[PDB]
Amino acid sequence: VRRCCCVISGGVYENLLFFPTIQLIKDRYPGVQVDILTTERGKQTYELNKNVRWANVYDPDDHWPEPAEYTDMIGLLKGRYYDMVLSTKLAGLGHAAFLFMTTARDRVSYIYPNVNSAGAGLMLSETFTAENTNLSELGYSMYTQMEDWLGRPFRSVPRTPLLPLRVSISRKVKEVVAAKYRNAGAVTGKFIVIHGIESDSKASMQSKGDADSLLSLEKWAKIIKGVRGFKPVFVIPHEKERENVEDFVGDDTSIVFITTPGQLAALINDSAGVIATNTAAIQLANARDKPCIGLFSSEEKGKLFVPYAEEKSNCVIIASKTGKLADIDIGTVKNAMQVFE
Amino acid sequence: AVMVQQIEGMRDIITEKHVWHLSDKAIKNVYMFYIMFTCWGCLYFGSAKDPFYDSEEYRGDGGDGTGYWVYETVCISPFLILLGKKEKNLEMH
Amino acid sequence: PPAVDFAFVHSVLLPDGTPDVHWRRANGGQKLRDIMLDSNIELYGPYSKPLSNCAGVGTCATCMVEIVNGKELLNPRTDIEKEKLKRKPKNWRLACQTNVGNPDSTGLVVIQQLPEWKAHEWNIPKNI
Amino acid sequence: GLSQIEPDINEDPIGQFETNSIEMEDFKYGYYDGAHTYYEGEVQKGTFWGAIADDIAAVDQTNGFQGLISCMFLPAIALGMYFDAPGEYLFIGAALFTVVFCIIEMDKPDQPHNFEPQIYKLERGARDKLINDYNTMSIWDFNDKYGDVW
Ligand code: FES
Repeated sequence: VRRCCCVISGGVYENLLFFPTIQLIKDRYPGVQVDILTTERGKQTYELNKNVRWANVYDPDDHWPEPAEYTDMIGLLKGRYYDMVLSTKLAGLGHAAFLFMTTARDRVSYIYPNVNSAGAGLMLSETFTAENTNLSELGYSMYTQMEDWLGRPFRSVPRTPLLPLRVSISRKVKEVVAAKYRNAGAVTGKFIVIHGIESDSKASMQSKGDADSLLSLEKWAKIIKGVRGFKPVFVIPHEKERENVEDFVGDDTSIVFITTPGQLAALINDSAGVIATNTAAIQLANARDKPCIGLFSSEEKGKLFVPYAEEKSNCVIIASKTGKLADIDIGTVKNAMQVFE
Repeated sequence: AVMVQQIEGMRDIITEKHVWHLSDKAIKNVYMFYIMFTCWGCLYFGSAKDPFYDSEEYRGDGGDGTGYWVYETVCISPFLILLGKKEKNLEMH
Repeated sequence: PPAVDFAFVHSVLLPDGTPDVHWRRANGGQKLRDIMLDSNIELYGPYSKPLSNCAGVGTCATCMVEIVNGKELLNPRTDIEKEKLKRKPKNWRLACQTNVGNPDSTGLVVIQQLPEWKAHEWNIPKNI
Repeated sequence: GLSQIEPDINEDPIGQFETNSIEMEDFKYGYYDGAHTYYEGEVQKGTFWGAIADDIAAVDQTNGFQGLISCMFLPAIALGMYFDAPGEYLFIGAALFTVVFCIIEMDKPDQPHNFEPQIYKLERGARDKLINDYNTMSIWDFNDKYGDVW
């Protein structure tokens, strides 16, 4: 192939965990101008790839788009003259016709388990029947079928990971996030991000399969009071939480407003510690070898969204014994003191 | 021109009724003068210091004069920073 | 008897420069407007004239009173107090929409009347 | 505008219909709307001719001759009627004025805002189309960054 589309979906998290797949594609073939037809909140993540070209905004999980927009994007994918598609939109017929209408040599897609994929094989080169209908619920991998097809053994080794999730930040986002946390009470070396706050916003980068992923503030106040301050900078998804956070943990605590995942990764790269709950902050921390702890609502979701915790030797994964994200708030403090210094 | 009209209700009316018209030739002449004014302005104000489409605000960022230069620019400068990022990763970040 | 202890700090300071506390006794919780009117303390201010206020329903933002030490026995903001005032320090409630509880009630709510036209800020200790 | 980073999506799409203005709670009347600004005392002179000719001089690329003919053109057509009725002379003279203006508008200055957007890199003063007839500089291919510094 020479040009490769990607019709992925989900938002911030699911677009982030596709970076191993795109690096796999660019490792399989020498030169691939990769394009992404994703949803808004997903294009922003594609500042952090250094392997992509266009990254347009479509929201393929709309199912009922404007025919002007639908035909515009169909003709766009046609006029870019792709050779592979690799949807992972998780739909069969209807969307299979949307991939077929694109002049593509190798239409690759995911498929509903239900009857909704009645005729997807008539248009696709690969089937990839899936699980749970909510693929992000599958966890961090989410693409093992797409990966174990991409670069199957035909001449050489697959090499499906390349040191998973090598995100990369630019210097301008680094400078503006540095000015952000310096306008806060933080120094570039000794500070710690948070990125877990009770909110109602899509900028917290949670998931499509996790509901009780974001932790409360009074429980977060007890967590952060249990630990001596290494200047924890708070990462709110919206300014309305700022006056809430100052009302809960105190006026002295410094809050940084980050909604762009590129700005978030620029914050991670300068941070020396991460106390994230199940958001994209955990994976951006595991990228660039930063020390996380990674709270979770269950050991199942913790193993699913962090299977490689035994490979970085810093992300001491934490969960809750019961559900509903009611964790201990005691031993997490102990191994936080262990790992952050 | 002057007419007295009787009406039962209110009063008498002293209508005047100056029926006139600009005329066929004068209408052509005002078309002529306005087209000549359009010529004069199209040339002169065309030769004026258009302050917006001269500076580094329009002509700097893109500034071709299209309406897609904004969108293709903010679709290209992501690609340019991504290419520079790949060049940075080519030489060990 | 079950007596709720109001204070009703006036907005105008005395010529001494110290606030004046009046300590109205009125029993039970029905409505803070009806309590401040039955017990005869200045609630409205210049809106105390007859038709200069809505007289209890909540359509005007006139009987607003800053209440501190009052997280104990109140009704929550009834979405008229949350809407008819929108950008306030959140200690300010409308007396005729709020309610200090039920007859069997004791407490020490201190309610600075006329928060508009005041000189002091009250420096409430930060919550949580 | 530029937006080197990707901008932040607004979580509050304010409304399909109501405007994007601030509410009256935060509106400082008088100063914003100009209803209580303009205290006379900071104003300046230039009574209607020291500020018209100033504005004409502010926006003008007309030289001595081109410009004089521009000032005398519309008075010539205005006196094409109410003084005489030449006819085709007016249109022939107007075409002559247009053509001589366009020949004059092949200006000796080239004013690099005239050129393509791809030209704006740096150092574009060393580029001199102003004097160099038959430039012969293959930089308008616009597919590779040639070093035109010579
Ligand atoms: S009197 Fe109108 S709000 Fe209470």
